[PDB]
Amino acid sequence: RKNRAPKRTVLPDPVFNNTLVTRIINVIMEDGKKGLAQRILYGAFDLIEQRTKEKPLTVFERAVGNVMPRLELRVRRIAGSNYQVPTEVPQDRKIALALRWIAMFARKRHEKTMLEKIANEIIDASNNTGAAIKKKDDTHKMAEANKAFAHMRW
Amino acid sequence: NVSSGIIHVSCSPNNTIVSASDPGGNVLCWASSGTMGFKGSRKKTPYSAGIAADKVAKTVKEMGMATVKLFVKGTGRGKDTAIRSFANAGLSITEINEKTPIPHNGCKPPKRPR
Amino acid sequence: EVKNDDLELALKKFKRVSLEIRRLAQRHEYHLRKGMRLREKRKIAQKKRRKFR
RNA sequence: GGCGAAGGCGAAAACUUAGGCCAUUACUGACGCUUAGGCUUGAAAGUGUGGGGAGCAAAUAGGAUUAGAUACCCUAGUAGUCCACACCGUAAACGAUAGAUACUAGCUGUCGGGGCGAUCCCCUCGGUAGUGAAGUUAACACAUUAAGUAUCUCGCCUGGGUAGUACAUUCGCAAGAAUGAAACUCAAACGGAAUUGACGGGGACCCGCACAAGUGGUGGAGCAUGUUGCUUAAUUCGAC
Repeated sequence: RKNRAPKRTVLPDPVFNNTLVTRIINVIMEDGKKGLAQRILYGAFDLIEQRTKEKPLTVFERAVGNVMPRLELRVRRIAGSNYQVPTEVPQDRKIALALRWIAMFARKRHEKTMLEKIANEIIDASNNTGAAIKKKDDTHKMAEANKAFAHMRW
Repeated sequence: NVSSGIIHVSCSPNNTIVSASDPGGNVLCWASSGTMGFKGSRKKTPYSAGIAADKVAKTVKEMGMATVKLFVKGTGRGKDTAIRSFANAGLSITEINEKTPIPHNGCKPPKRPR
Repeated sequence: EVKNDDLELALKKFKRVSLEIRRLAQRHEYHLRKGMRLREKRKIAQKKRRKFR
C-alpha cells in the first residue's frame, strides 16, 4: 500500500491549441518520436479538412464526446468464477479511456497507410459506427446489467 | 377498479415476492424476481426486490388503486428497497404493518448448516 | 406492528421494529441444543450489560 | 435471578405432596457427623408391549465439490424424538473442588425473612456473585460459599504403553454394566503450569512495481550464449 501521487501538467499544443490533441499525440506515440507521430496526426487532420469539408476541431470534439464511457467495469473477486462490479469513472479517466480506445482501434484496420486509417477511425467515431462506439456500447452494456452488484459494492 | 386494498411483500432469504390484493383478501396481481429476466442465485439482491415492487406498483397504477396497506413478511435484506421503490413510484401509501410468521417456541426448526 | 401517520417518521421507527423481529426470528430457523440455548441467552444478556447499562 | 440432594424444573387451573429461611419467655434432654454392605433417585442414547406420528432427523437413495467423498452442502427419507407399564444405571452426571463443625481483613452488588417505614435507602439473620490482604499454591490461581488455620469419618491414587483389555464373578432378553489384572516393552508419557520465539487458510495497524492503472517485454520462428541429459578419449572443475 501507498499514498496518493501527484499528476503532471500537459502543455497545450501551440499550433491547434488543444490539450486533447496533445494526449492523442502522446498516446499514438511509439519509439519516443514526436516528429513522426506529429506528421501522422497533422496529415490526418489535413485529410479531414480535404474530404468531408469541416473544421477538424468540431469532428474531434464530436468523436471524443461520443466515445467517452459512462461507466467502468473493475474486477473485484470473491471466489471462483469471479463476478464484476460496475463503477463510476471520473471525467479525466473518461477522456483517457476514450482517446486510448480511439488510438488503439485506429492502429488496427485496412487502408494500409496510418494517415488514412486513423482518419477513417476518427471519421467513423464522429459518425457513430461500430469501430469504437460499438466497443463503448458493449462495455456500457456490461454495466447496469450487474447493477445489483453495483448498488451493494465497495 | 378498487380504490383501497392491501399489497403484500414476502422477503425470503433466497427470493422475493410481491402480490397485490383486494381488501377482501383475494389477490389481484403479483410479480417476483423469477417472473423477470434474471434468475438463479442472482435474484436474492435488494435491486431485484426494488424492481419487483416497481413493476407491480406500475401495473397497479393502471389498475386504478389508491391508499393501500402494506404487509412486509419474511427475513432478508430486500425488504427495504421494495419500500423505497413503492414510495418513489408515486403511490398513496398510508399505513405500514409487519406480518412476519413469528412462531412461539413450538415446532423444531431445521438443523444448523456447518 | 401497525403505526404510520404521513410519510417517514413512522418508517424511521419501522427500522427498530424490524431489527428486533429479525433478531428474535433468527434463533427459530436453526436448531441447537437447549444447553446452547441457555448459554447464548446468557451471553446476549452480558452484551446488554456492557453497553445499555 | 429462584428452587431442588444430584439429574433437572418456565403457557393456565384444580387435588395430593416435599424441603428450605427468620423470631421463639415452649418442649424432649446429646437423641449429633460420617458411612463398608444395603436401599432409593439418576441427562440423553437404547430395548420389550400397546398407541401416536405435525416438525425434525441416525441408517438409506439421489443431485453437487473434490483425483477419490461412503463427509461437510442440497432434495427425499425409516427407526427414533411423543404417551402408558418395565428394563438398561452410563456422561466433561463439572465448582474437573466428599460430607460435618469452630475461627480468620475489608469493599461492591443482588435475592428472601425481620424490625423501622411512601420507594430509594438504616441495619439484623440467611442464600446466591465480583473485587480483594495476611495465609496457601509449582504457577495459574483460592481466599469467609477456601484450594487458609484444625479435627472426625468415608471413598480413592502409587510411572506410561499394554488397559479399563483378558479370565472368573454378580446383574440384565439384549447391547453392556460392576469389579478387574498379568505376560511383554520404554525411560520417559496425547504429564501440569509458566517463559521466549516460530506459525495460524486469528485478529489490529503499517510499507514495497506487491496487487490495482498503463507502457514494453518472455512462452509462438531463426540465431548467439549458459545450463540439464546423452555421447565419446576427455567433452577439466565449480555454481543448482
